[PDB]
Amino acid sequence: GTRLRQRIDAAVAQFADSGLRTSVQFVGPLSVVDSALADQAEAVVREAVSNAVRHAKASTLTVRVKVDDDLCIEVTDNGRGLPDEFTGSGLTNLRQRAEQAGGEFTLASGTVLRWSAPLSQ
Ligand SMILES: [Zn+2]
Ligand SMILES: [Zn+2]
Repeated sequence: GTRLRQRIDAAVAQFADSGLRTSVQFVGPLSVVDSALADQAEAVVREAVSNAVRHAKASTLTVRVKVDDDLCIEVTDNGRGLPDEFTGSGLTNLRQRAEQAGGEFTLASGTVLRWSAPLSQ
């Protein structure tokens, strides 16, 4: 197997700033995701979490990985006041991986990062 769930947990544990509260949620049959897509999911979470910094107030960073019609990752950051957060080279990385996977990516503003890709049929 891909150990996708364990790898998402490890990515959050390694890269989440200790000043941020985190929540990690999984929904759906993670075991159906193939190796290439699991690698993308891990890299997306690593990149998104490593770019999250401390805000003036206490903040929460939520990571949701869902397998439904597709694979979709939603990283929500309720922190405010940092318009340059998430706008670095990591954004190029996330967009590049979405194109690599034939999927899509959205940055919306707290701030929500959504990365999705189709599952192979
Ligand atoms: Zn933040
Ligand atoms: Zn989905």
